[PDB]
Amino acid sequence: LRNVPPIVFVQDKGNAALAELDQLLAVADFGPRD
RNA sequence: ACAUUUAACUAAAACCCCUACGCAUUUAUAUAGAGGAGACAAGUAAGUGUACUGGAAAGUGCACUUGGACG
Ligand SMILES: [Mg+2]
Repeated sequence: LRNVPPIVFVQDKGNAALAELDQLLAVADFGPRD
């Protein structure tokens, strides 16, 4: 790019949610045959 | 181009040429029209030179400059 504005690095907190939900769903108990 | 005759017992008389200039030269005066400047009035950073496209508005190509940015 000819002109790039100043770069700001911002943490993303929308990924930890899905990671932790998958972690919980991988060991959670579900209904009989459901 | 044109031109020294008369006179002279004191001494004087006579003396008279032809051509420049225009359909040239020099500027200026006015007018057919055309075009200017001034006044009034109302993301691609920025430039220089050059070139092409476009009716314009502008865009793009090549080189150059910082009179920009880069914590
Ligand atoms: Mg130079």
